[PDB]
Amino acid sequence: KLHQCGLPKLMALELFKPFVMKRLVDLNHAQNIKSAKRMVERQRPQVWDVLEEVIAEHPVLLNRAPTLHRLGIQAFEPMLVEGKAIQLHPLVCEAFNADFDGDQMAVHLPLSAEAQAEARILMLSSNNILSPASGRPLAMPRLDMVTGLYYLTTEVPGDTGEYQPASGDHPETGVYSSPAEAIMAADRGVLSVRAKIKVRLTQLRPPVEIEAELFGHSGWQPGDAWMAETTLGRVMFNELLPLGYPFVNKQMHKKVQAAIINDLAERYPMIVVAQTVDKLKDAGFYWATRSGVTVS
Amino acid sequence: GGYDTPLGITNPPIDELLDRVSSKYALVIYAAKRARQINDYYNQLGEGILEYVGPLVEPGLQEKPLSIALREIHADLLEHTEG
Amino acid sequence: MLISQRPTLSEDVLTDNRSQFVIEPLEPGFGYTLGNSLRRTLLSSIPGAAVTSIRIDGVLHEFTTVPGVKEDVTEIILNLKSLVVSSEEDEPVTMYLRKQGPGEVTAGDIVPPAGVTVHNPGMHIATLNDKGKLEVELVVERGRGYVPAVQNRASGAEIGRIPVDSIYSPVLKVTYKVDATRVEQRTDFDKLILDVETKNSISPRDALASAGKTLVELFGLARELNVEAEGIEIGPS
Amino acid sequence: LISQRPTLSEDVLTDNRSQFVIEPLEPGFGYTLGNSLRRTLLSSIPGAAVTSIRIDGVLHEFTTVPGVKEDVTEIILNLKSLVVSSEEDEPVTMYLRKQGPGEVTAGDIVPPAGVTVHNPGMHIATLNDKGKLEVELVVERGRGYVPAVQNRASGAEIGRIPVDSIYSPVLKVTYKVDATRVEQRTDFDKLILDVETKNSISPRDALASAGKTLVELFGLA
Amino acid sequence: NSVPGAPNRVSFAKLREPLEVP
Amino acid sequence: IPRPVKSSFREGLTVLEYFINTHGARKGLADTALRTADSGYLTRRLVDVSQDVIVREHDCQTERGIVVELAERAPDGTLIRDPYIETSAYARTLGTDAVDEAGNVIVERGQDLGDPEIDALLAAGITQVKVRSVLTCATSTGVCATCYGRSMATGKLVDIGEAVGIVAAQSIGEPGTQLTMRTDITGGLPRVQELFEARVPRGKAPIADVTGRVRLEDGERFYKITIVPDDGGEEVVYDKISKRQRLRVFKRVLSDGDHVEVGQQLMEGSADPHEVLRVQGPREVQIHLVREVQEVYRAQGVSIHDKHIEVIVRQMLRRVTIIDSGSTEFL
Amino acid sequence: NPLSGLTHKRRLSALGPGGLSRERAGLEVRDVHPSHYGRMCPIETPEGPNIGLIGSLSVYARVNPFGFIETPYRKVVDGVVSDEIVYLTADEEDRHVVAQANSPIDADGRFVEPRVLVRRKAGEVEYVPSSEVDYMDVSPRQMVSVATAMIPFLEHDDANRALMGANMQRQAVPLVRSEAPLVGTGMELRAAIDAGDVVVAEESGVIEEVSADYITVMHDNGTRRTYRMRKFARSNHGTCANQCPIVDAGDRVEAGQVIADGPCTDDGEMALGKNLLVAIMPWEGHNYEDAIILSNRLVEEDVLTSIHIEEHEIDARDTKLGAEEITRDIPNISDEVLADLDERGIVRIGAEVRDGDILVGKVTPKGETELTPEERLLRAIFGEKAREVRDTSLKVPHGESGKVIGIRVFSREDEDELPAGVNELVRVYVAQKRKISDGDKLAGRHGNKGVIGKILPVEDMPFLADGTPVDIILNTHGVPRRMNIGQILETHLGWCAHSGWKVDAAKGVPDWAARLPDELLEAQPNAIVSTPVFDGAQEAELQGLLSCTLPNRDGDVLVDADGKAMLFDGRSGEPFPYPVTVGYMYIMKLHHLVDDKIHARSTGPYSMITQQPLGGKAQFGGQRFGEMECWAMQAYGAAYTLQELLTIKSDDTVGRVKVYEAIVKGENIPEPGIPESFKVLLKELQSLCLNVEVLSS
Amino acid sequence: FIEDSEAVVAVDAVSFTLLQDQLQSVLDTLSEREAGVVRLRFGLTDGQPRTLDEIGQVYGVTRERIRQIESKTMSKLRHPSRSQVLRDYL
Amino acid sequence: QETTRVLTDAAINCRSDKLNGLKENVIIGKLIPAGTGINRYRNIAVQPTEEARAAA
Ligand SMILES: [Mg+2]
Ligand SMILES: [Zn+2]
Repeated sequence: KLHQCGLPKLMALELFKPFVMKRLVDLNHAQNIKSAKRMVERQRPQVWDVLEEVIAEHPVLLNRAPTLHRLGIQAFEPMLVEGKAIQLHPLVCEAFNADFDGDQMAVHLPLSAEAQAEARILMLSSNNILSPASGRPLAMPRLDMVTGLYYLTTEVPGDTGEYQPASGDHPETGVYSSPAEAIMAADRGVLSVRAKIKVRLTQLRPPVEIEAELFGHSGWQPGDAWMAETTLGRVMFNELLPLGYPFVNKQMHKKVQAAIINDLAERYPMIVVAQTVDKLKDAGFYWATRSGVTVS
Repeated sequence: GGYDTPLGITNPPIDELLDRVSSKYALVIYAAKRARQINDYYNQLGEGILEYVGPLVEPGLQEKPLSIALREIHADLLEHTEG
Repeated sequence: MLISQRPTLSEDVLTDNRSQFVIEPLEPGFGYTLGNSLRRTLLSSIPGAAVTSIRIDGVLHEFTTVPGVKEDVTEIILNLKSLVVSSEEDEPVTMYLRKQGPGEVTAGDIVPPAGVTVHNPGMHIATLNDKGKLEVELVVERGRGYVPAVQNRASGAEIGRIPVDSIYSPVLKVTYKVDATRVEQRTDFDKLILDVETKNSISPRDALASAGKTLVELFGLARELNVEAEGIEIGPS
Repeated sequence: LISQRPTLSEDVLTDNRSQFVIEPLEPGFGYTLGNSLRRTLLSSIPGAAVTSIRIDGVLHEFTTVPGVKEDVTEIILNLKSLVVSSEEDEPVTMYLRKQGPGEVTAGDIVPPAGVTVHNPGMHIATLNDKGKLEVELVVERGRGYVPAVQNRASGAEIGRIPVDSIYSPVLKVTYKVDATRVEQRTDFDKLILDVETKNSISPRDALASAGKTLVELFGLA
Repeated sequence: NSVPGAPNRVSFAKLREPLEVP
Repeated sequence: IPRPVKSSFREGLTVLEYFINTHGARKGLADTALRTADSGYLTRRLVDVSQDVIVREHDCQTERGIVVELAERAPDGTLIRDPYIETSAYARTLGTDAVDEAGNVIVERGQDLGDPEIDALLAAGITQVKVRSVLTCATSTGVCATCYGRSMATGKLVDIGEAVGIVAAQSIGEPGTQLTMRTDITGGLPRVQELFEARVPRGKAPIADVTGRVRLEDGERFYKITIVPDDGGEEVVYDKISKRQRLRVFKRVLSDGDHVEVGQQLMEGSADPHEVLRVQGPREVQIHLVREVQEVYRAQGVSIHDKHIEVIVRQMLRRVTIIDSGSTEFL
Repeated sequence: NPLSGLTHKRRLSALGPGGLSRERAGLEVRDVHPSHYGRMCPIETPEGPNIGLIGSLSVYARVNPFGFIETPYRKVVDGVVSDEIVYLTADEEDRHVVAQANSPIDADGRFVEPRVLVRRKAGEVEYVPSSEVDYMDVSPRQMVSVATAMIPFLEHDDANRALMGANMQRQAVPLVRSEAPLVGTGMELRAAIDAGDVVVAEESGVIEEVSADYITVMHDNGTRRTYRMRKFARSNHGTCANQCPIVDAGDRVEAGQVIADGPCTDDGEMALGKNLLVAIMPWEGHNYEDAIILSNRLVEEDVLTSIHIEEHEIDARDTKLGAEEITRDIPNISDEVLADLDERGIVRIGAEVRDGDILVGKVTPKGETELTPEERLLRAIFGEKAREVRDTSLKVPHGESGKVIGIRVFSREDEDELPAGVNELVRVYVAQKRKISDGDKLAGRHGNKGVIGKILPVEDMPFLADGTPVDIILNTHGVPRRMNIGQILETHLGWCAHSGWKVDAAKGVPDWAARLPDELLEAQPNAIVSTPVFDGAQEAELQGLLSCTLPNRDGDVLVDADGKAMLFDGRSGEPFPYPVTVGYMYIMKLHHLVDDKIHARSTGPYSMITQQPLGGKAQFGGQRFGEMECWAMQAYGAAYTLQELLTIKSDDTVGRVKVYEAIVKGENIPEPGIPESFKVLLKELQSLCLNVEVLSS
Repeated sequence: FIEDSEAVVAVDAVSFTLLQDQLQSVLDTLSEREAGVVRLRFGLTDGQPRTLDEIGQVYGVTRERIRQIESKTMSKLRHPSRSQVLRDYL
Repeated sequence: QETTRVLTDAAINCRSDKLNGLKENVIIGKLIPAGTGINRYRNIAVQPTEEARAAA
């Protein structure tokens, strides 16, 4: 998640070494401190189990060099991962200006109560989403994720399973009672993800014009039902955004996503922004794999 | 208030914390001084009851004192006065 | 050999019918091996009944709207499409819904024959105005998974009968993911998380149970191939 | 409703590799099942492979044996392509004592009772007139890739040369479907898996162990 | 080429380089 | 190079063409390294200058403030949005109110002035709002909060402890590196550096001193321009203006007898901030500096809000010079 | 790797005594003046702050006695190109006029078209009539260095990424298997037989005894000679230097033949990496922004695996108090840890040492020092005496495990000429077989570097219709914006060279191969091919070859004419809805391994004059929390953390021990104090006679 | 780049404090005569190591009795119960 | 920069710095007057509210 980060075990056993020492003295695995130091230094089987306990909910500032601007230092909750390479969340690469051609980062460790409060409150990644300069988001899904979301929300005329109102011989064969039925018809090879269809939504807020048309003033969505001619991809995309946010129904160019996240950060609390950005990241990667963007 | 449940270093949500105090700097010092009170409560508990009254809310199995501090700040168990 | 860690299914109940199962710790990387198979089994292996086709009086080729009512044809169709119904008689049985006078027709108006049943009679389906009489015939059979709108094999044997899609499966939406629980003492096992959402025909617990049964079948045939075979046998504990 | 429950049919193409057809599977289920049996076969078929060698002359892996043309590490790599099937589930030591001029074919390994060397003519090394090679391989049962056990963690003298083991009889597996899925909706999937084992075991036995493992893990649910 | 035990590596050279590499 | 390269990298280049490409790319790499090195120096200086701009008071309670262009008028007549509003109008707090056609108030004093209220303003049909700024905050040591407006990182109002000077310096000197040059006006990072250093421009160009028509003359191999006063008595004569320059074009080229402004630029180019200060006061030089730096940063398409540059410029225009000692202590 | 050897030679460096420093370097000295063509490679230069100051000689360049870089050209006379190679310096290059080697010579020395590409004095390029040309280039790829001439399809790559490819082709590590590149140039053989890391048969003969250490060649006329290998010899950067023979006991060799491969070689052709199957889809975000994923096959079958031999060294220097004795016994060292040490003090060849083991046991005299009352009590109660002679044994550095290949002991008694004061200097060569790991840096030959994001298991890897899993998965978004589609062509040709093609010339050779040499009309699987640099495979040739591959074992053309294939998702199961590019790309393992980079410190050594933590991985040291990071955390407003990192983690001398004690005892971290860089300053200012004082009021 | 091989090892100082505490507790397990003889014999009260004659003088007995109490106490502390606790510090 | 000149002139004039910038207070190691260092935030008092304290 945006707040978490990786931390190689062979590097969290030699940063927190005092904490793990105290903890596995308190649990009666060592007679005293010296035994704990030797045991930890020899990576004895039960040091790791204590290490998870001393790590949980304890920030670790992850700095990059050059620290060009204010977001060069950010505080992440460590998550013990194997290997020997710090696993960094991909949505802070824009702030750190960190490609993965072999960049290195420095993990620091706040100690005092004030310092860990500072990290947990001020410098935690989820809170510092927006940039200091112009207020545009820097956790915006970039590069690969944007291609995924584009391919997810783009619309292909003449695709498999469109809505055509042709009649006389057979009905429209475009309506779908629910996005659940639409997903089932997509798993079967009937519906393409990018065909124009008419779904009947009950958990998504229609755009302003349709809300003022069908409900006028106070259409509350969790119960109300309304039809829409959209693609399945856009329904699946707007399921990522929160409930209060209206339906979008566009083609997710990078600027459109910038505007969406800017609005969603200007009007909603920060935790909602962080969770929505994480969901967009997940969907973007999953549908970037399927987009078939190759070079030959 | 609709959002997915916070997990880990983001519980309680900071936006619900900020409504209790003026600015986030006050929130930081507020949480930190309470956390020092709580840590002292644990340590001073060895001796007689001092001016350190610790977790007003029930803590977890093994929970860091600062998380206890912030969780009480959210639940409105503490008050503060600025300089 | 010994699994070395016995997986354990535990569910979080969210709504009356919406469940979140967790199956930890699956050895690496069996999470996906069984997650995707379980997803497909849930969606396409539980028998159930649904509406195959309907026919309606007063409409022959004006498939836009029905006279005497308010709602148009396709709205009636995709209201009927989301109709939970259980059956035992394998042959397509017919059901009749019919009412005169203005008012709101629900799911309880329909009169079922022996064996078939409706699990949400308090469902809105349509509205009638000005002494209209609606009379629609449903063709309900039982099936598996999801079938498209089956094109009418006959041309005009039933001129009024128009086909519809049929969502048979009692489960509606199943999604899943994996995690990386306990990398160090355990060497990075996995944890499968499901999210199953069914209609009010069966509980998600029974859905998962039936999926487990059907999935046991085939791999059990594979085992019968050579009963004397050695694999990762979970140690009863 | 489909009244034919899925059935399996063996179809041998060679002794080592073989195709298995499962039909009639529910529509949109073949790919997943082919993948299940593949991810099982290719990962968790119990097998047996050498674990540690103890060449008489040398003391560490990074060196040479007087007479052999292949430095010790090349002998390690050549041996790691051996395919031995063991019946006992405890370490069993096999020996090899080639002498003088000639190639040390793995067919010269004298196997202990309960194991057998399947690929005879493997070229472990070549020996000149001064050639003398006396290796003592250790076989052991298991699954997957186990990194070379540390000579410190395990009780071992300096002579022991730890060797990575790869306990998996399977070599290559593919799946494909021939779903008809006609307009009449009488749709079905016809899975055609193709297993290829490394002659340690047969594809049938591999698929059967696959069935056992997956049946257990799905009976859990 | 021009080295006794040369891996027989087929070249796509449309041209023909006169001077050897020094 | 006038050859030029005529092959795509799919078709595969020939030898000489690749040689020329190497010219270009190697020079580019060396230049990028040096440019990063220089961006470092600019950031250090800006941080040094604006280390003491920290938000002290909630509200200075001043009434002065800049004006914002805010969707200039169309010739046919509409409200065409000014493209660079997000850098120049958002995240600001009004000092005055929005009233139009003797109508009602639209946005009251001291509002964050986000997107919906800007849309309301453009719907009601006004073009200029007098908004606060860190240039005219009346607090003694550093800015107040409401002058700084919305903190661009939070989305809420700035706190009372922020070191907005350091944030401004970092946000200005961060997006250097990726700041190229062009094909004798300096037009890149050195231009920004000479602006902040308040140098006399490399391509110094004349600026008017008083309105009136122009006395234009093409002298021997270069020009001769003078301003006809309307009450400025002595005529200001600009003699040594070279033939290599060009006259300023605006709206048409500068023609003889055309009416110039008080500080109209004579030659298309750039002007020295010292002179425009001495002529048109502090306000004008603040606007000139902000516009001139943001012209460079818009040219590269980097979004920087103006309040950072305003923090730095406010740090520039602090002191005053003593021309008369009075009788007290001042040399 | 051998290439890095042959390229550290042939290096031109302008930054020498008698030249210019990296600060007095006029920016006009780093540009490729048009006289560099054929005298210095414009591509290969270090990409650090040295671009243009360090380059490398061309392939054909030759240095004049006077020291001017001559260059060979072909003399064209009367419109007749001859074979009389003539060498020219830059001045005569300016005087005369130079043609191109890829020109239509009509098999008689005669040009064909009168309008010919040519170079004039000032670097100008002009279409001269074909009568005034008096010199023509000896061949293409004359402008280019040695290392850059080994990049196939170079002419398609941009100069930036080709520069990177050349600078990383010298950083590969010698693997344990060393597979020759499936697609290469002509410079893989001539760059090994001349790099010196391949034994060469001096004079013709027949081999008699081929053993892993010695080859005995029987030079025809009576004489015999024993070439000796260097099995597992440490290089100057810790890498292996094995030399195994390739001949058999009955083979006849000729003079100038490759007789034994080196570290990076296979049959005599420079081979720095392995031919890995590659697909170019973006997969699940693990190959995001240059990251690379791998099969677990690469780790398991030991495809990518480098041996690193490290050297440790301890000297038994004399001291005033006494003599330091390398002896088994050590004051507190128990027999458990002592187990490895044999008797002299050195480990035994083969003991698996780990961070903290006693490689060499040396004990240093200390003399009588006071024992704290508490320590005396414990020593007496537990019955342990003092043995004042203190312990300073060598211990394997942190994270430097492995076997002990060999121990070399130098001693004064053996008359070994150790520096004065050293009675004994022992060097222990530990060594480890490092395998590929998350964070290791892999790169192709085209500048397309990247770390290993994740080593996936073999079953969750996109496999073909045949069931063959792909081995790495690069990203797509890195290809078009970096202008290095060489890797794509190399990919396609790679597949063609693996499956083998058969030019469908039944109806006569298609125009697609009308200009292709003979015995390319058909090829065998795993058949080696080469494209010279600037006369390589015309794109049309690749298209046709890619559409003319023979099926693997069944009737199955896996890769269609477009060059793409239908991959099945190994994880989910469903086929990918769009065909994907697959092929065989030759990729290397760079020497930027994680184990050399990961570092951590809680409390370690301290500097001397100032009391800051020390610096560098050789010591523990910390990371410089420099000025810009101080600005960053001033901008956040984090004051307490800044106070921490600048007082009680670096300098507050009395504060560090209090912090450690309070952490262990579980108490609030103490309030920090004045550092030790605002007191040295105070005493200096009270030492330059400037009374600097602090008065609160 | 010169490690000062005389600096406070951080862990060594805290370890010495812990040793002081643990030893004090263990000695407090000894009887009053026993605790006194040990502390005085090894100077745990002032840093001055008192010898047998001084200890016998301040307790008003003969030095042979002091040495016997000394040997008895040492043997008692050698018992693993109060010994293994302090082994690690050595 | 120009350390010699700055120090000598400051000495000549008996200059008195007040340690109030965010650069002078990063040298002598005390708490910087910005963010959580200013006395409006560094001297806040945290106490359990009387109601919860009574419930405790
Ligand atoms: Mg980088
Ligand atoms: Zn103000």
